[PDB]
Amino acid sequence: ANDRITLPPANAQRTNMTCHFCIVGCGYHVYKWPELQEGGRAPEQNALGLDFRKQLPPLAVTLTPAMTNVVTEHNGRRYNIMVVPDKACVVNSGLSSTRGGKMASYMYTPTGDGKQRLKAPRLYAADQWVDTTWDHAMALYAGLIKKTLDKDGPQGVFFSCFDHGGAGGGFENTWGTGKLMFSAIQTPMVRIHNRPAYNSECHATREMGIGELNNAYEDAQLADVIWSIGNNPYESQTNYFLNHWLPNLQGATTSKKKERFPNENFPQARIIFVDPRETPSVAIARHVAGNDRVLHLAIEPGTDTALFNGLFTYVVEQGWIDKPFIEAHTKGFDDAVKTNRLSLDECSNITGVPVDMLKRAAEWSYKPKASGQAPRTMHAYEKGIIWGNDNYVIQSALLDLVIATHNVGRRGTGCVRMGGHQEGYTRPPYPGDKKIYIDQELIKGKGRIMTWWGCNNFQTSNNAQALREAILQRSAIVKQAMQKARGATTEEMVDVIYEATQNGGLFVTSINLYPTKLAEAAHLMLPAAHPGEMNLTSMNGERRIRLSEKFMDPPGTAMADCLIAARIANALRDMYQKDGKAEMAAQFEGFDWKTEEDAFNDGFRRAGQPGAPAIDSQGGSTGHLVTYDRLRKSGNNGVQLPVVSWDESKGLVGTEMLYTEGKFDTDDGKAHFKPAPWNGLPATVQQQKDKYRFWLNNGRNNEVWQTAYHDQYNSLMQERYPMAYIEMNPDDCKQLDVTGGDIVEVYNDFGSTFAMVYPVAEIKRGQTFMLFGYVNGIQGDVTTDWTDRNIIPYYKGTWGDIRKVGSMEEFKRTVSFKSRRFA
Amino acid sequence: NDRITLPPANAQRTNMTCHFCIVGCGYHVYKWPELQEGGRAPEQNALGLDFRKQLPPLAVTLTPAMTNVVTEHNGRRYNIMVVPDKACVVNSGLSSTRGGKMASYMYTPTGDGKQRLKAPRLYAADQWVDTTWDHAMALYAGLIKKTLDKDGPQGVFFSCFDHGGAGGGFENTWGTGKLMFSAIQTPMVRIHNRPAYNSECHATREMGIGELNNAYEDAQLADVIWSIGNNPYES
Amino acid sequence: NDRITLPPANAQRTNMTCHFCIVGCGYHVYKWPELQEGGRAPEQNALGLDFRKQLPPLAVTLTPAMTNVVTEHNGRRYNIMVVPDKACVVNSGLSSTRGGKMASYMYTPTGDGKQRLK
Amino acid sequence: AGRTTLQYPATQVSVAKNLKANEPVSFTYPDTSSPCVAVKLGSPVPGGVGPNNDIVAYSVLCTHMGFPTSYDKSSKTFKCPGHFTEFDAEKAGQMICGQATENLPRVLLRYDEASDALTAVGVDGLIYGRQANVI
Amino acid sequence: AGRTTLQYPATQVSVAKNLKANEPVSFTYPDTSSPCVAVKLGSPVPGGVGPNNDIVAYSVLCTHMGFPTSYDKSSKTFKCPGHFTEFDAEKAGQMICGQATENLPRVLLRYDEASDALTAVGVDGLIYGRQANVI
Amino acid sequence: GFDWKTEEDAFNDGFRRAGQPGAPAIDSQGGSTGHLVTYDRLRKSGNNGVQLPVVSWDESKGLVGTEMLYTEGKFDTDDGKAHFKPAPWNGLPATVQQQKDKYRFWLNNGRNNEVWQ
Ligand SMILES: Nc1nc2c(c(=O)[nH]1)N[C@H]1C(S)=C(S)[C@@H](COP(=O)(O)OP(=O)(O)OC[C@H]3O[C@@H](n4cnc5c(=O)[nH]c(N)nc54)[C@H](O)[C@@H]3O)O[C@H]1N2
Ligand SMILES: Nc1nc2c(c(=O)[nH]1)N[C@H]1C(S)=C(S)[C@@H](COP(=O)(O)OP(=O)(O)OC[C@H]3O[C@@H](n4cnc5c(=O)[nH]c(N)nc54)[C@H](O)[C@@H]3O)O[C@H]1N2
Ligand SMILES: Nc1nc2c(c(=O)[nH]1)N[C@H]1C(S)=C(S)[C@@H](COP(=O)(O)OP(=O)(O)OC[C@H]3O[C@@H](n4cnc5c(=O)[nH]c(N)nc54)[C@H](O)[C@@H]3O)O[C@H]1N2
Ligand code: F3S
Ligand code: F3S
Ligand code: F3S
Ligand code: FES
Ligand code: FES
Ligand SMILES: [Mo+4]
Ligand code: NA
Repeated sequence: ANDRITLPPANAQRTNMTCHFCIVGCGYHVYKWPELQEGGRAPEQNALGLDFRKQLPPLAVTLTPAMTNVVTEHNGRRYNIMVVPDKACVVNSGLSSTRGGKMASYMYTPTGDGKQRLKAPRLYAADQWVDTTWDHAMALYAGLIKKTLDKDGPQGVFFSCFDHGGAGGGFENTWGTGKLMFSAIQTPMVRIHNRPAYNSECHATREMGIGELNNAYEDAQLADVIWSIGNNPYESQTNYFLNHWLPNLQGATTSKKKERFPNENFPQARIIFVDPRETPSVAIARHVAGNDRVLHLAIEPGTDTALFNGLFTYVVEQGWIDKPFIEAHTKGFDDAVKTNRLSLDECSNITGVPVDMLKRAAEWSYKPKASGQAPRTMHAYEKGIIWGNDNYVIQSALLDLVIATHNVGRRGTGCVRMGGHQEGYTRPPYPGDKKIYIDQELIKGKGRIMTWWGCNNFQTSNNAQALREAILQRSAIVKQAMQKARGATTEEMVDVIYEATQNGGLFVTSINLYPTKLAEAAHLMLPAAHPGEMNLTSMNGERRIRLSEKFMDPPGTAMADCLIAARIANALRDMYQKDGKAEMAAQFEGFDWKTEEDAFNDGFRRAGQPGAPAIDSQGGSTGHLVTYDRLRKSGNNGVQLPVVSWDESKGLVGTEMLYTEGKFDTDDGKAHFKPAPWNGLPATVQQQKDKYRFWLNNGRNNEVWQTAYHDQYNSLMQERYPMAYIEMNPDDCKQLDVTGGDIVEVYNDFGSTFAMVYPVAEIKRGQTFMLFGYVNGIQGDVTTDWTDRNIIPYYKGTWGDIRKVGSMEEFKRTVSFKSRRFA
Repeated sequence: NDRITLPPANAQRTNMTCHFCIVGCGYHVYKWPELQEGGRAPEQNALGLDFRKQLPPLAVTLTPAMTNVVTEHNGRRYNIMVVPDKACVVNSGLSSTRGGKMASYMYTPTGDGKQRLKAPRLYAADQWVDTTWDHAMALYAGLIKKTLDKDGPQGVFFSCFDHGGAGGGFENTWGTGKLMFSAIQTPMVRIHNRPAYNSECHATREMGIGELNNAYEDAQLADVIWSIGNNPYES
Repeated sequence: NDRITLPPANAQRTNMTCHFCIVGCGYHVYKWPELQEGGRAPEQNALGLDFRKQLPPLAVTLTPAMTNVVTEHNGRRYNIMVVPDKACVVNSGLSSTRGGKMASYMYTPTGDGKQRLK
Repeated sequence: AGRTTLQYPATQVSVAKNLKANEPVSFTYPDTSSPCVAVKLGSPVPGGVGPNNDIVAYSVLCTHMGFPTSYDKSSKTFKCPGHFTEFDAEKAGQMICGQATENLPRVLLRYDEASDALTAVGVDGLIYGRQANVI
Repeated sequence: AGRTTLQYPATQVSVAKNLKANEPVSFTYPDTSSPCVAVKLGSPVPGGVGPNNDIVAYSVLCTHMGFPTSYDKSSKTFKCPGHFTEFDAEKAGQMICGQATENLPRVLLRYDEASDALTAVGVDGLIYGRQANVI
Repeated sequence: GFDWKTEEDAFNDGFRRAGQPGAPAIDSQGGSTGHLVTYDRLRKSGNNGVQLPVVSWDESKGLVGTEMLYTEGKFDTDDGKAHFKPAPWNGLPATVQQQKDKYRFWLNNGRNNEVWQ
């Protein structure tokens, strides 16, 4: 049915759903109704309240076939679903991105895009994939972990697990997994989904006293200037950019600035991008605001620290700083002035940005307005610097600038992460005292068992080729050992596998929605459930916690990850009880959980309460005031964390902006400046740059979500992006005799991978941009092993050569190579 | 008393011609919530004037008579400031004593405008009372209708403004004139300042010279000015 | 609006019986120059009340309606405050809505008494 | 100084959509000794805020002699147990009957559509037992 | 009628030979509230009609939130001013970049060699802001 | 013809219709170019407005009007010429003269600077 849609009946069930994907956390409604009912076209005869008796005007709805589906429940009954944006949600005001817009299509149905969802335990029984029971899966998995604990201790048990929010994260799930890994198993051999150790993206800003989500989305409406540093927000944080940033650039929020601040000038809002690449976000900002209100600081790759040290030096020398703020609320300023000193000429030589542009950015951002107040300058950053040239140092440099200019704690300011996933962290403390580079450990032959949980590092590790090589080989040893068994009990098989891991083998488990490329190495795969198949809580980039309501059943025996963790814990407890080991059994207590809500009560709602163990929670110690029922009453607007108060008549009252009284998260309540040395690129990256021609920039496409775990099954997505693409300069293209839809090898000392050629006029000569994380042509093969002091990778820092494989005529027939930069 | 609330930098600013005399001096009306105020620094108030120190002569025209607090239909209170426009060609920032009082003569419940008519008033034989607009129209239209039906238009009399400014102007003279002349069609109409429907300027118009035939700039270019039957410093 | 000028400690105080009904409640009239005021500390104002912190119920009857600025025959301007006497046996510090407005209904050129026959 | 205005704090009350029709919310403004109520009336009134222009807020201290008044949900009034003054929540604190000489003071709320927030930003009228609203 | 198809009208657009390369023709289909464009691209494309297999036609309403898109002759694309979605006229309405979850709907044209007529006879995809293409 | 919701409607109906096609007879100080004036155009003009009659309008120029009347010698009469008139001196009117004959003082009258009307 291409040319019509079944309307939701007026009385259709409606539940709340936060978007599964990106940080912004847009609010949606899920309409659910029996397959053989429909709404009428009259606005009072359908659930949308829209008049389908005549054409709707623009902006009246977001509604396509991709936003509809028919689900088949565990009882065999069929129900229409419609997943559409909430017009009254403050986050998105009825906007839907292309990614969230596909939620309905990516819900589980037996015939649709979710048809290959994991529905039962899968086992690679030496030489073939077969189903197995949950009890056999637990006996084998628990069995191995138990054997490893008994013989090697926790250091033999490895995880890479999500720490994020939204789908495949959230407060229930991070608690469940963390409780299992850290309180029960007590393994330190744990990495995170996007980085190869147990660390933070935001060590420097946190240690300086500024948590990275310190403002409201409303702040982007109130700003004079917005910086977007290492950040492509139209593509990566769409509806924050569309619903909040653009209205400011258009002048729609001016009256609200003036109402808040009667005696302050508000010029036209301007936007500054720090990005080596001219992105869609740069183009669209120019289209909306005019070229005169956009500054693209097209820095040389890796030179962000030089940029910020030059701007900091200049604003200090001009006196464009808040000296009363510095004096009352900060420590270390005078030291930072000395350590970070860099002239605009030196800054220009390093960055490649002309001195006029450096001065202009400072004049827009820091020079007092005519009324006497500093500009309200919101500094927004993401992975261009988080995966940049020395994560810790860039944040040090940037924060120094922000603190000196009092661009934290004022409305219309903030130095924030734009975010990736939603947030939803509640976990015990990490049980080690050392940073551990998990990938390197695995590649060196450590560990008996490795579990990928809600992540796929074959596609997303730095130095991903070294990783896959090692894991495939180690998996093979286990497969070969399993093959000699005939008629073995589970316990005998556990011994067979364990022995294989003493000869270089590794048992691999994946806990997932889908097989993924991890199926090339995995011995065991367990089915998980996503939001709508379960209740799930999470918060967005302004700390707004929402409940995503269950409205349908998972596929087969798929389970919420927190309940998978409880399953594992209880299997281990039972084995220890059976083995007469009361002390070891006791470590696996506390997982008597029947629904996801129990994990919410056990984690988020216990943080900082009397008799609670140490819990690190984004909800803080007032987490207990949030209940599922209270979130339901709040709607898609939720509450900004931390919660300050609750009663029946008021609801949840929370916190708009952090640090508005100048009390920071440090020992003394002051924000702390840090030294930020410029040391160039890391030697390992510089070596690549010296040997090879092209900078291999990498990151997001608007349409593609992450490792394309859903998108790989979507015929539209596959027709548009059948292969990972690499944006190349047209002149570079002519020199390599390539054009749109040719395939190239991209390669260096670290790896070899493949991409389709995407000529892009806005790409600079000797620079490229490749889609990351993809199912066909994995970008990460060419990223280096280099990390900063806290084991944060410089994913955006690598160089390689490009060789033509040949012309893919089919790509040329079916794929658009036209410009993605709107003008 | 002895102080003034300054308009905030971002205060609302509208244009207002003086209510009163022919000169039509230009003013600005600053409007802002009662609980906000401007700062003394010139860039922190709407006037752009430096109230951190004494102002020189000619820098401003500003007294308490040029300020008020109005109460709107929503019950919310707003400071107003009614002051001459410096860049208006007519007056170049001058305010007469009459126009200078405009803020004071805006309607407020407790001020000089306190006895403004706020509803229809009816003298019901032996006492003043309020009445509704519908009752007022039923009585007034009713009478006019009865008079038209029995006496024709010649039973219905008016004396009405024909002038501009407050209590006149193009919208108002059209409205009244269309009513009196096109609809009711009564000739029994006089003007505010004279007891027939006539002109002050019959002779000069019939001689071919309408009476407002120059610019104020012409008073700047003249060798000689005659002021005939005219007290122009006062009028 | 949102504030009141306190009577100075040394403010003149006269006796006034309510203008209106039979009960004849007792009031005090505080009179002082317009450009002077009392302090919030209880010993620095004529009421003897502590305006450095919220007052409890029954501590006072005082609103802007109970205050005025009169212009005397000499042209000089004086704050007045017309408030019930706490020690009068008739009313024990009570003011009705009618007596409570006496300050407002004193003659001033711009106030409620503006149309007084002169 | 210069300044002719009191320095009112900006105090978050709640988001508008949390308020139920005719179910009063308690808060303090402009300090913890000044009890206030905000109520969604359920029907627009002059100067009401929020999506249905119907949220109003008051000081609950009687402007006669300062007893905390109580919101009656059935009449939408504030009633004083001292000398039986009653104020209309739907007429900006107009005194229905009583001994006060001042309307119940209104707490001025900003309503922000973007956040759904209600912030107390000022007071119209003088709170009982105070020389100025801001101590 | 247990009919499974919509009742599309047959609407004459023009004769093919009146179309100039890359010069869009505007028309309404399947009713006057549905703006459409037909363009001769100048070079054959999959499913193009006419003598050079190069004439294509589309609904111009953005499948995101319904703003009329504009045909850009330099790129042969349709660009939406609302949230910057852009469709390829040479790849059957493929979204190049944007927030839509559906390609630009194609107006299906019959081309009659006998008459040189181009007739709109159907739509492939769902037109913005409609329960069905035929209201 | 009084379907008016705001004062602007009266402006559109009167001033802006003078001398337009299908208009009834209207005597306006704006003349027949009054339609070029709109509230939004006057707003853009500021307190300077425009001297009537308006001669031209466009978005780039604004309202352009008329400084002085009769600068080319064309007057508002049948022939375009200014017309002299006889002006006899007849003394005061007998009604006024009778007052002057009976009573002492000439009772001149008019304006005070401070008092409006
Ligand atoms: N070169 C390069 N590499 C990068 C980056 C870069 O910029 N450059 N970016 C890094 C970044 S910022 C990111 S976040 C990472 C991401 O790397 P990963 O975390 O490996 O990638 P995702 O696609 O987020 O993985 C989510 C996985 O969990 C599954 N899943 C989805 N929902 C659920 C659920 O409810 N439960 C379970 N158990 N599984 C679920 C999906 O099918 C999928 O396999 O990649 C990093 N890698
Ligand atoms: N459409 C879509 N949106 C997503 C995702 C997705 O997969 N698809 N993933 C989500 C996740 S988990 C994340 S982490 C975010 C990421 O959101 P962003 O980090 O905004 O996206 P990226 O494309 O990784 O990189 C941002 C920019 O970094 C620039 N960059 C590269 N090297 C440097 C450098 O040395 N310095 C500077 N200053 N900039 C540099 C690149 O040119 C690029 O435009 O997006 C989230 N949103
Ligand atoms: N302050 C103020 N200004 C006003 C007004 C107002 O009320 N107050 N009203 C406005 C209006 S509506 C008008 S019409 C104008 C009035 O403006 P004017 O006409 O300027 O004012 P008047 O005071 O009526 O009279 C002008 C002069 O006529 C003189 N006069 C008396 N009899 C004769 C005579 O026989 N011949 C001659 N040649 N002169 C004689 C008087 O002495 C007097 O000074 O003022 C306007 N401006
Ligand atoms: S629809 Fe989804 S992908 Fe982000 S922009 Fe909104 S949370
Ligand atoms: S201020 Fe008014 S009274 Fe005449 S002189 Fe100017 S128009
Ligand atoms: S009116 Fe009567 S009750 Fe008292 S205050 Fe006045 S004597
Ligand atoms: S204290 Fe309230 S009516 Fe007297
Ligand atoms: S309405 Fe067309 S891109 Fe959103
Ligand atoms: Mo990420
Ligand atoms: Na086998």
